[PDB]
Amino acid sequence: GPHMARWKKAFIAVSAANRFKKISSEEEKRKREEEEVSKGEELFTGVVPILVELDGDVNGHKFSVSGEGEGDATYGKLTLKFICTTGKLPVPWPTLVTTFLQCFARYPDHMKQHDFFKSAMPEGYVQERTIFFKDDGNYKTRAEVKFEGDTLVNRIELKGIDFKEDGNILGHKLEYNYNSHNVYIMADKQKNGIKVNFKIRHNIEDGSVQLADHYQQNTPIGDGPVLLPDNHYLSYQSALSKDPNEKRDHMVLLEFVTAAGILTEEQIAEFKEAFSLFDKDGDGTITTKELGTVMRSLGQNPTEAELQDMINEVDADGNGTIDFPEFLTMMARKMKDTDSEEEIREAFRVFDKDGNGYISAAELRHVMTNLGEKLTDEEVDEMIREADIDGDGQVNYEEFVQMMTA
Ligand SMILES: [Ca+2]
Ligand SMILES: [Ca+2]
Ligand SMILES: [Ca+2]
Ligand SMILES: [Ca+2]
Repeated sequence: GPHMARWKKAFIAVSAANRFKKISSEEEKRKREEEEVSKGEELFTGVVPILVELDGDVNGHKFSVSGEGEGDATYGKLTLKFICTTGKLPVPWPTLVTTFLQCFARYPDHMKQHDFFKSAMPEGYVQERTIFFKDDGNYKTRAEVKFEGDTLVNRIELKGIDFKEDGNILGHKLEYNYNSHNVYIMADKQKNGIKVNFKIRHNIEDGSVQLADHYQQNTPIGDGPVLLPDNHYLSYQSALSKDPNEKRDHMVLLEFVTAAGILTEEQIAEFKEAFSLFDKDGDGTITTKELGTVMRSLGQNPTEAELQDMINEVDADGNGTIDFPEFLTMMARKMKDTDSEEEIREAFRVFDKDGNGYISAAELRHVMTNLGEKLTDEEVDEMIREADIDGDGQVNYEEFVQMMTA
């Protein structure tokens, strides 16, 4: 009847007290994450030296490539030189361009919250691809991109299979050039990373085009937080050239890369019932003294500075006290340390004064009195008798859970 209203008012007040106790740590965690996802981009404000190492095996042709150069994310510019250290490449240099550093993309200011790549640094990320050459074979690559000292290093393994002996790749029919492409990026929340896809068009000497379908996943190497982007794309342009002083099989690569492409009315009255237990003098604001009274009435004993720390997190407008909108906000906040259960379990422990697993009538009477929820002895007995299913005259946790989620 009127009895779950009395349980609910007490439960919300206790929950609000538990949220006051927890709010400073929640806010620290949130600010710490924002600070941590923002540090990686600071590593890219100037020119960054780059090393690249690849070991490859295409149709049983094994080879290795070494690259060096530098990247400048302020301009979205990469300049690299690659040398085949095992002789001549068994595949055309242009088929390896995508495999040979997306942390150097220029992200415009209003998009900087969508730059996964830099946010993963310096610990770095793994980049995995399958590249399907239409009517031909496929590459599978795995790359670790990370800082080693002040140098950004890209270490790559590549495996190619099913290529045709006389196709465009093993027959070396690709022109030594490159076209512009858009690289489409979306968040992969399950893996704390991104999923990427694009199609490369390689010019063939006879005027046709060889398509190369790219599928890509990037996952952070470290355990820290990363930026998970909204859907967007990177605009890529690439130019291939040769070093006229260079005898070994090699490629000079220039890339330019820029990102683009981006309650209940009764609940309010319930909350107001809980708010009045804090606002002892009914003036509509909770002071540190009132909050301290509530905390002590619930078995805590915070210092004046702890109380101030608590009010400071919730005092959104800064007048030094807490009003109902500010109280409302705190209760609407979704916490990163709760399921449905944990709020209920924390509240049950306040009611169960001695922590023996059962709320007795004497305990309920005592906490109600301490909170100032004005109830007679008979009304407390009614609340117990209503929640009590097994008839022991006390409320265990399971009985409490049933009542609160009813
Ligand atoms: Ca007050
Ligand atoms: Ca205020
Ligand atoms: Ca007890
Ligand atoms: Ca019982």
